[PDB]
Amino acid sequence: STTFVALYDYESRTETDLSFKKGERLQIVNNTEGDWWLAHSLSTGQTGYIPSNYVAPSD
Repeated sequence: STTFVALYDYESRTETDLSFKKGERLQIVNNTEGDWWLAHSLSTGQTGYIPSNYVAPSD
């Protein structure tokens, strides 16, 4: 998948991570490895790393 949906809320704690709400839909073009994936929110237009285990496919 390249589009995902958040299963839980996440509040950012640093400079590089993205805040999002449950049900928020995210574009994630590179999601092969790592605990953190670069995500672009299709709602807010905000972009940042998100925890790989907080999302499910949505495309």
